[PDB]
Amino acid sequence: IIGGEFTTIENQPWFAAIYRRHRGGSVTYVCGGSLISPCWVISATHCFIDYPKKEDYIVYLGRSRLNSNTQGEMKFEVENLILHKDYSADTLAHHNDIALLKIRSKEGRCAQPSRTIQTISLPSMYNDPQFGTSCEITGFGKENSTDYLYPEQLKMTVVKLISHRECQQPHYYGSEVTTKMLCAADPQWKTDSCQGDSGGPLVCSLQGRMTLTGIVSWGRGCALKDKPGVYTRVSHFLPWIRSHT
Ligand SMILES: N=C(N)NC(=O)c1nc(Cl)c(N)nc1N
Repeated sequence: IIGGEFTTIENQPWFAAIYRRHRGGSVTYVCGGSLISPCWVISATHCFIDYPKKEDYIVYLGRSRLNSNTQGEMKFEVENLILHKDYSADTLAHHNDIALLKIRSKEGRCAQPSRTIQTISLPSMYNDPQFGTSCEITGFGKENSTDYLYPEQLKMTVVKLISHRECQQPHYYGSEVTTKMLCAADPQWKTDSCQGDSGGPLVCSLQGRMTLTGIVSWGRGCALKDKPGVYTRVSHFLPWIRSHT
């Protein structure tokens, strides 16, 4: 997250930190995710497409820091890694960038709700917030394009939803963005999601209710003028989400 502020997991209880195990014992951060139900985490397919091995992933819930433990956090293995069949990636754009991760603890149990661990509501069929609506994003992603390391503390920022028409302009993304995607950015181009924030949530207060409106998917650079963040439109994937869960 470029700009924005440091926050704690208590403020983003549905946030899931996904790591990959390596040979030797070195674990590295992969992407963000969201707890949609006690046993299910939703993320982006591009995060796992190159290494589809469920055994190599570790999902953390209730975690505020990247490389240190947080009181009340819970560790989970991945029981089932469901990637979208029609996933494809063009020059910039990622299509059908959505993934489901069925989680289970060592004891075979799912997530147990607490002050630092909660689920987020999915949207209604084709019912998104009107454009111009403010939404928040969270992640352990880069703070600047020039950084090679990720921030140690979780961050968040607020961005505004941009209409499909505006995002399809020539100077923006043109015909690369589709109706299955959502654009969002800071009107002043100061804050934005970046590398590392992928798979994380785009949360919008819809009709007095926190709703998972999008999943961080792609963008040209980070916080660049006329280059909004692009998110997977959760409302258009409800049939797919329900059929696999
Ligand atoms: N402007 C944005 N919102 N950009 C990104 O979200 C993003 N950028 C880069 Cl450079 C990347 N590797 N992954 C991303 N998800």
